[PDB]
Amino acid sequence: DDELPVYQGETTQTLQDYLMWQVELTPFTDTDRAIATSIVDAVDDTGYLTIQIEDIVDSIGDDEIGLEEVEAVLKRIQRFDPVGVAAKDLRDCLLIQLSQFAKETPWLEEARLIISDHLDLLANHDFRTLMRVTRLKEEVLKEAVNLIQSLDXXXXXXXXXXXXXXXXXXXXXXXXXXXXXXXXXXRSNLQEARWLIKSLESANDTLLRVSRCIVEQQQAFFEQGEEYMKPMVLADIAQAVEMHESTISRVTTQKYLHSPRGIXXXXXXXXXXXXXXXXASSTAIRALVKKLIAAENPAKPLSDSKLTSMLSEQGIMVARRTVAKYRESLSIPPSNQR
Amino acid sequence: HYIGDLVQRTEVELLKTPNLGKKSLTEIKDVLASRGLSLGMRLENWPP
Repeated sequence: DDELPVYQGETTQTLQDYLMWQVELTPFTDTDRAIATSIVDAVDDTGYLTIQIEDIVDSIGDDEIGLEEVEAVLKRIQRFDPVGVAAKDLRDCLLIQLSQFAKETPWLEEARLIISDHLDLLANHDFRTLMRVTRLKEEVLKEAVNLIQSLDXXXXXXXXXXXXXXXXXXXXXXXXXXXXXXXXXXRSNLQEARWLIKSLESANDTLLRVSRCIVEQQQAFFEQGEEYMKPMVLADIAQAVEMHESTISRVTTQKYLHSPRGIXXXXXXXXXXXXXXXXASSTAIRALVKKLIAAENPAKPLSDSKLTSMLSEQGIMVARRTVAKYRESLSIPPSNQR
Repeated sequence: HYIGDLVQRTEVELLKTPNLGKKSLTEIKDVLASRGLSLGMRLENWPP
């Protein structure tokens, strides 16, 4: 309705909204505005990625309209407010961000064009042999690299994500004797509707009792003090109150339990039974696998088979494949550096 | 000479002169796409 501040909206501006605003105000032709609108949607909240170019060209359905037309227009779009916008590959991002250094920057212009244009793939590790490639030495190259490292990446300045999306918790786990104890914190027609409320008010009091109950059984199923969490099956919680698996997983999926470590509520009931006599499921396998891979490789061992042998020494019956596959995942440099 | 006197023209006005063709228009569109970006204004006046 009106005359009050109903949550009508804010109409904030994202990056694509703002870029399109910036396109509205620039001297594009009828067609070039179609290519521009075609590119600004391709852009991402991350900036740099304008995804595939030749799909931008082919998306228009031929009829002339070469590659060069989208290329020029593309450059000009890449030139709008947040300096380096879009482009591709980060290389051209840093070349567009480097396009304006005012040209009055000492030593930076040339060196920066050489480093940023080409050979930047080898600049990851360190200088080393690159120092011999560009003939530079001492701090001449190091100061240019200070500028290159001073650039930042793409957009993510427009952002428009003021919403942190907090957790709000649901049930509090007051820590007891090296464990956890639940408390669960935080005329006649409508009169007959009043009655439904009595039932809703009676169920509202038991809503906390379900959280404290399932929470108590969840604390009894997995040891808190132990590394990760003891392996459990939904059949235990389904054994206690005799509730269906999907229902319990739904309650733990919706609500989020706050313990002293982890905010992480439905992950405390999901585990494997390992299917082995000698033995914390995949939690400690992948967790402690990445932990053992954290301190290792004095220089560049890059050996996942040695880590698989170390896992087999612990009595987990490693397959040298599964263990290495789960260990090398999630950004793990293992086996990649070989 | 220079830029400005070139920078304000509609592509419909520039498209017809001898020897340009469709290619050179996109060529100058790419070259001048960088830096200036403009390819139009009414501006004000000129110092020279």
